[PDB]
Amino acid sequence: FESKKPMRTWSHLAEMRKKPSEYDIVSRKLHYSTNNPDSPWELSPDSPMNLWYKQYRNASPLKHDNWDAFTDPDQLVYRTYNLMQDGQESYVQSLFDQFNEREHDQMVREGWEHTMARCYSPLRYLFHCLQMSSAYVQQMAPASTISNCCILQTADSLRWLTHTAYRTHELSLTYPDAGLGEHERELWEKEPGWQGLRELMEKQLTAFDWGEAFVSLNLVVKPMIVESIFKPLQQQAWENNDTLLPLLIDSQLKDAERHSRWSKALVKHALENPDNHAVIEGWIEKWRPLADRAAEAYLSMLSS
Amino acid sequence: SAFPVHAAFEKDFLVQLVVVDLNDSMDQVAEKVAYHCVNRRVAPREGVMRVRKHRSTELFPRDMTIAESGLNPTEVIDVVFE
Amino acid sequence: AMHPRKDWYELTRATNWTPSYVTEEQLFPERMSGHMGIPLEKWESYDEPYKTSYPEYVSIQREKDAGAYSVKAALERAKIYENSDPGWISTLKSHYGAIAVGEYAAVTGEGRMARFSKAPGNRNMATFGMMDELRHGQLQLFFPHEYCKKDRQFDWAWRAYHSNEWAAIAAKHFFDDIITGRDAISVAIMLTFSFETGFTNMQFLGLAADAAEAGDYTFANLISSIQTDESRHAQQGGPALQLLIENGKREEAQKKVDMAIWRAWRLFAVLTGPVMDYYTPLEDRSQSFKEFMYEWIIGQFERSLIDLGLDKPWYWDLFLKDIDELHHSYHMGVWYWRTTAWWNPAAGVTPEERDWLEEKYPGWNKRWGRCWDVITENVLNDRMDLVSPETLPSVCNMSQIPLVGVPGDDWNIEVFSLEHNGRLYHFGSEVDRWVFQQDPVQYQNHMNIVDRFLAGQIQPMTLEGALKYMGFQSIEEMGKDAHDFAWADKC
Ligand SMILES: [Ca+2]
Ligand SMILES: [Ca+2]
Ligand SMILES: [Ca+2]
Ligand SMILES: [Ca+2]
Ligand SMILES: [Ca+2]
Ligand SMILES: [Ca+2]
Ligand SMILES: [Fe+3]
Ligand SMILES: [Fe+3]
Repeated sequence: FESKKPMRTWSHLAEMRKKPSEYDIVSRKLHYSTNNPDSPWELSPDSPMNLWYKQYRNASPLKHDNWDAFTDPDQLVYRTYNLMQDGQESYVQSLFDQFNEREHDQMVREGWEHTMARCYSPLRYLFHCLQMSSAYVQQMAPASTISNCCILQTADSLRWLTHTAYRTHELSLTYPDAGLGEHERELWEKEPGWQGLRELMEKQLTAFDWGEAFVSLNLVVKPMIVESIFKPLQQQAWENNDTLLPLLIDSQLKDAERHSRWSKALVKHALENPDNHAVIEGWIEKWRPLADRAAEAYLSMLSS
Repeated sequence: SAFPVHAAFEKDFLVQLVVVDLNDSMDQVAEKVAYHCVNRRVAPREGVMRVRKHRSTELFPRDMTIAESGLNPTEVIDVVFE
Repeated sequence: AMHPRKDWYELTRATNWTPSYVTEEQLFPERMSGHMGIPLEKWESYDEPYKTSYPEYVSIQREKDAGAYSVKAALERAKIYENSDPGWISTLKSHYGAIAVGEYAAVTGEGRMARFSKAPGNRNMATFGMMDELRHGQLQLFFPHEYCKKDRQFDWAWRAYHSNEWAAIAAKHFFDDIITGRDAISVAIMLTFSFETGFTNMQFLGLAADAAEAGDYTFANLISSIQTDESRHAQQGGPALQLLIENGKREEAQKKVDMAIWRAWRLFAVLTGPVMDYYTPLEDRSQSFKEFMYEWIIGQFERSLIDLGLDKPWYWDLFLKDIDELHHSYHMGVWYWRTTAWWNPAAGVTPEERDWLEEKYPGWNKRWGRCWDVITENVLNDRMDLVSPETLPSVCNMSQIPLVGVPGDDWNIEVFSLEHNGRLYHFGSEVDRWVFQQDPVQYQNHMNIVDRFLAGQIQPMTLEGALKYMGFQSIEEMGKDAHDFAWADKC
């Protein structure tokens, strides 16, 4: 052993950086579970969870020698995420407050409360499935910088669930005979317009390979939700003098575009290995028809 | 004929790895263990050191070798005074 | 106007449905969910007491971070590294190394529940738990980071979990067992109920008070702020236990609580026991470690277990006994093998300190004092060769900590061994062996650091070989006596 001077930063960053960013200090190279290939966790190598991670993370056909090098293009940390989201969510809470004062819900067009009951309030199920799914990608991903993006996405998913919960209750107050806050489970389980979505999510939530889970959730399901759920709902709201719902959705859309942005950065990173192009393509090809069927059954219910 | 044992010396606070020889007498074993304990964290004593299986009532004869003892590598022994 | 939380909050966790395109078991596989065959319908009864909503969360947590970082910024010139008692600096190094990346690992136990729990309220609270543990891991990396420039030992705030250093293996084997390596309901019971509610909540409170006593207000405020997050997600294990107990699984619930409390205790005794009784300077000692356990830990476990319809663990008498003895030996193990620690252990054996130990633990001088007698004499006569080891301690195959006992006049030491599938395993207690036997596939092929040493994995097969294996990168990183043997002057 020799004498060495103190480093200005963590040993893993010190060669390349004199003063790394807050993001790097708190986010980089935290999954010690990728250090020992045959024993991810400090347990018997063939413990059940060790077998799970070896199968579904280490052995993924989606491969890179340096996942730990992925960087969130936004470089979000817990602190900066809450700065951002306290802003956005305070805006939404002010929207609810002010639109409630204006008696907005009474101003909507005849029948809109029935469209809301059928096509809007059961989204709490869909959004909860995204929440559960983002949690799964979090726990399986082979880098702390990837998992962190998923953490924040899981929270945004709960954010949208909570908006939907609040607005379902609030709306039911003006329209107490529409089934709002009592029939969403039935609709999710039984209404044909929801069955594409429910089948899609049930199947997605049981794709356990981390790579397949990422690509199906973030490259297929989530953009379909943007184009075929959020945007048409805005359009319908417009046509029915609901001016709150489009503003709410624009806030949720900012979240969805952030998820898109980090996901696209991960694909750019993955594609450093040319073998990944066909792997990612193949998962997209696999999931797209199911997502397109989901979107189609939803869009026609929305408009019926 | 390296033979690892885990040995607890009388009056010490731990068990330690000590590597003995397959043909060491118990006298030689006690000496190799005592080296990691006596004047390190156990005060020295005059008297003969004896070796037994951990927790056992019976002591191994002083001149028995570990080969003859029926001990297996990595088993636990105590080193104690008469 | 806004509608009060109580009016709409139920809709936030109205999120269970009956799967039909895959089966319930495919969606919630027992190996990841741990539902013990209890159907989705039943888990809807899950009743967590405390509510948190996303708008409230982001607003309060923004404020908490603003404060914590403002304090840090305001105190930048306090010269904590230079002016603190060495015992305090070693407290910090040990704390950050054992804890920071472990908090980050807790995100995973929380995520396991967020995805795999059959209880909808558990899934939402675990999402906030994922966020909370992210905060904690990030805070406890960002804060010690300023110290990297002062002392290479602070690198271990990041490095410890990436190492094979013995105490790091102990922490990972524990955390991997209760946090990252089991099904959702296990994590709820073992992490949130047994460890977070049972230990860390009160530990962090004590730590924050010690920090303030040590004059480190940045750290005091950091730890207080973190502790305020705990109840939000620590609350999850109690309701899961209630539901198991209601659904014919009391025996399984009790077993998991029993295992997790023991495992937590052994790690607590090595990491925190010594800090309280040996590192914290005498005059700043609020109480002893046993007093802490009696004031903050034991009665609390007893009452919450009674409250659930559970019983005291079968080993309760042993636990109470261990409180008098174990940490004194763990301290001696850490100090004598100090070169293997990433922090500088304080011996804590001035005569003044020995009197304190005697009144807190009658018979201390006739037990541990006997060993410390020999050690002190060696230091005073500059026989330093005799104050450093030339072998490895024998290590428990469960806790990953050395096999210890009571030394001196009342010499009693017991190893609980087990032959299993053709291998000889050694444990540091009856309870550790029992824990192994409750779930052998979790543990059976794991090799402790001494198993690795004997098997040829550590080269050369020597002290220096072991130190390189353990991830030390320079002379300065290896633990030394905290006060550079200045305590011997009082002897
Ligand atoms: Ca990583
Ligand atoms: Ca009207
Ligand atoms: Ca009615
Ligand atoms: Ca209602
Ligand atoms: Ca109902
Ligand atoms: Ca033989
Ligand atoms: Fe925490
Ligand atoms: Fe916690």
